[PDB]
Amino acid sequence: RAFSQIKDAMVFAFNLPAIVELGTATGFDFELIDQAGLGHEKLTQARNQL
Amino acid sequence: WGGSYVNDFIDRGRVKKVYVMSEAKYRMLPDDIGDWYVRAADGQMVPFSA
Repeated sequence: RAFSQIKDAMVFAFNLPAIVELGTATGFDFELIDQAGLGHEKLTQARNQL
Repeated sequence: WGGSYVNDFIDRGRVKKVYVMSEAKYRMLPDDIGDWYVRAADGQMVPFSA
């Protein structure tokens, strides 16, 4: 919190998980693939869509 | 008469090979080795049969 109230400088703080080197949060990890032609851009528009 | 691959261009985001070589029609029988000259140090174009 005390680090919110800071200039253009996102400054977070957080406690590391149990097993540093392991499967973190119950979250997900998704990966959007370029699967053809489509350049950076197209993927970006794609990414941004979703 | 034997291909040579200079280096790598890029095809829709997939690095690919690049090769210099003779159009088929100028490499098919021994009498074509008659077409290639080669610039000397005097700039005079000299031909193999030489």
